[PDB]
Amino acid sequence: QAAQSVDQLIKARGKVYFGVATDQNRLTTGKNAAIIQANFGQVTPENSMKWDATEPSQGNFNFAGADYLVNWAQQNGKLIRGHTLVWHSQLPSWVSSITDKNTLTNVMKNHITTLMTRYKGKIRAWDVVNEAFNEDGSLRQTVFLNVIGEDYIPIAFQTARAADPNAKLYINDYNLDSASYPKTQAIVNRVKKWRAAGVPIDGIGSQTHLSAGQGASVLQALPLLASAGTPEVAITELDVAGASSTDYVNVVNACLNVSSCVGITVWGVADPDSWRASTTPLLFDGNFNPKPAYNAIVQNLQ
Repeated sequence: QAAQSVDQLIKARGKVYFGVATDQNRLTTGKNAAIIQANFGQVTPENSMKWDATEPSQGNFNFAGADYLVNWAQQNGKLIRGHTLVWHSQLPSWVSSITDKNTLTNVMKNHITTLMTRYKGKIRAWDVVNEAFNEDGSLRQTVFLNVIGEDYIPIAFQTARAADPNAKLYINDYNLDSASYPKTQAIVNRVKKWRAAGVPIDGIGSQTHLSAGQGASVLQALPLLASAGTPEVAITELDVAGASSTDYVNVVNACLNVSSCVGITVWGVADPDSWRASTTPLLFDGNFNPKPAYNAIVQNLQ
């Protein structure tokens, strides 16, 4: 654990949390648990709440990993973001073989309702729809789009709102890091249109998987995301190739500058456990010691 908590420091600046992705396999090995206890205020399950983990066979739900994380977080005073309900990746083949609109709609609604009702009142925010946009800003042609149509997004959010009215409902995506990117403009426009039609979208999540030197762009992109008029925005899956302090401090300052930015989640604790470990992109090194970027964030927040 680092001595100074970035979560406590960001809360002193008026934000809700600084958190991390984790799961049972992390929490039960190494120094992960102690680091999360001391330094972070929020957890996102890295894998245990995805469709493949939770409903591997239709109607045959598996909550073992998800329950472990929720209970651990509650015991340890950490906020939870649920991740993720509707996504084309980590989707079992029984779902993607369905070609009937009514069948898939009911499957999707049942998946949403079952997961959200189990944890009702315990989960601050859910990523309801993940990675719904192509890079040109059109909607990604996933099984949900192809079989249900564009209404799948409204249906997913309406169903989620009914299941747990206390949760903040997010749409989450990546490559929203530059204000001039086609995808960034498109998500803003479509979220404005959906909200004007009554769809309950409370948040835009920006994954923020950055390359070295790209942090500066977030200073301009995040205010543009906030212009869509959702109550919240968040940085949901931050990591930065090379872990330069300059990039990490820029992302934190972007969130500080945008009132509706509630917090930041970094996508893991220690470099070797990252999905792109070879780029050493996280705040703790392979020996579980804080990196200079951690200390730079602390100093920026003080």
